[PDB]
Amino acid sequence: EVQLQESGGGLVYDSLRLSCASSRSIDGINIMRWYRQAPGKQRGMVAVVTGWGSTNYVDSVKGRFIISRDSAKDTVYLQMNNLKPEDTAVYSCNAIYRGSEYWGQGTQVTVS
Amino acid sequence: EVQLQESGLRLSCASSRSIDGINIMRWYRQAPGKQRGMVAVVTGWGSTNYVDSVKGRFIISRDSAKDTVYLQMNNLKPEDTAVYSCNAIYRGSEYWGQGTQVTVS
Amino acid sequence: LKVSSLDASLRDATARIEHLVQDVEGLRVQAQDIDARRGDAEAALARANQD
Amino acid sequence: LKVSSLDASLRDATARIEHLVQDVEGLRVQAQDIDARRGDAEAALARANQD
Amino acid sequence: EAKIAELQATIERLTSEAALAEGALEAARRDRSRLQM
Amino acid sequence: EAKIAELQATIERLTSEAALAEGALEAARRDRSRLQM
Amino acid sequence: LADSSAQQKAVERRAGDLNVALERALDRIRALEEEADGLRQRHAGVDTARA
Amino acid sequence: LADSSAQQKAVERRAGDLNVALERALDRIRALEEEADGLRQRHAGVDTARA
Repeated sequence: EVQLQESGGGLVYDSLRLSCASSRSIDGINIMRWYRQAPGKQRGMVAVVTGWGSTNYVDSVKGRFIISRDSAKDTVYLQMNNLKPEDTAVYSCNAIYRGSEYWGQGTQVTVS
Repeated sequence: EVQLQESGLRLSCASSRSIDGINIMRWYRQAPGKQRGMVAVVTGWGSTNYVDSVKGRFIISRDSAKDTVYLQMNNLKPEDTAVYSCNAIYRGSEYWGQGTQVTVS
Repeated sequence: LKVSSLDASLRDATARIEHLVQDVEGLRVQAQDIDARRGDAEAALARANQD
Repeated sequence: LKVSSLDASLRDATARIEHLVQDVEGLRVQAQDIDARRGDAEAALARANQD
Repeated sequence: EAKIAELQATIERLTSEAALAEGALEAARRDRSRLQM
Repeated sequence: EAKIAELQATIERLTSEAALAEGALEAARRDRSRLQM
Repeated sequence: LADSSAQQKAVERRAGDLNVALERALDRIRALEEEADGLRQRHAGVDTARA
Repeated sequence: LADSSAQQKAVERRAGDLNVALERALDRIRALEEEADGLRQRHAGVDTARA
């Protein structure tokens, strides 16, 4: 099964970066999307990338994030910008490959 | 440019053209005093699924010939009473018809 | 939990058992089909040699 | 107690499936050998027909 | 053909996941909209 | 080619409504988690 | 011709094996879909009960 | 030979195709078994907290 390693982290008093790389089938995933996982409460998606470049987002973060592929490391680029610090949450990135759904390990980030 | 005219314990719609040249289409349920809600999904494959409320309840079927899709009401408890409208998706577009209603019991 | 999981696993194992038993019997039958072909081939080689 | 018994039966069944896996792989090889001889015999038929 | 098969499998995945979301969250509307208004 | 383009577009839209639905329903989660807690 | 028809035999055979195995795999996908539906039903009931 | 090599190539292609189909179907069986497992443990937990 495709393994997924992620990135990100830190703590500052507006911008930060988060990209997860798949273990195999580089460029072998149609829909990829990160979900937000806030404490206690359940999990929910934040942004999507199709297999080819278009990017719908969640209304909660329109314009606030840029999501973009990078076949160089199979690291779709979930970019955190102008963060409202309350929006912190463990972040796991998903992969829908060959009809099967593969989950990341989750990552938590906060600033301010 | 597609039109989805409705019909109809068994209800259907017809498209303007290109059935099975029409990719994903689904149906929606409008309970009164409530907002929109999806019902059941046929694909171009015939791959199919329902929503949890109507799971097991409703059954959906595609007729490739006469430009149509089918929903058949089953063992209905009045709670499903609502106005239904049949939907379709074509090269990234909505496609909504006029829809039709279902009653108590 | 572990009775449920072990139960599902043993249903898997049973199903694989009857499937593979069908496979074994089918390949036996197909082997006799090959054997009949071989017998016919040997008879044909015999008449070929005599001719 | 049910878990204990059913785990025992699962161990027995996995032993059986391993043995029958051995049997089916062996029969696959054996059918392969008969197939090679089928090829040889049909070729001999062909050459004899040519002669 | 491989590409169409892959993308179609993804279509079924999205359909099923979207159905699950719609169901759970229509249930959320029902339940807590009744508990509120 | 035509069919793969069409199916790609359907992926596009289904993803979009997935996003909108998940968003309005995260909003439902927030509001109703407050309104019961 | 001899070795080409031999390869025909071998490939045709293993193709038949692949076809029957894929038949099984689609059947088992169907079955696991059915049991996942059963778990969904029971687990919706014993979720409303919890609520 | 033309006919036979045509059949050789054709069955080789169809065998490769159904090999891909078996690979993907076996992957799908693995996915469904994992999903059914997850249903099993989570259903047990929910039905027990509800007790």
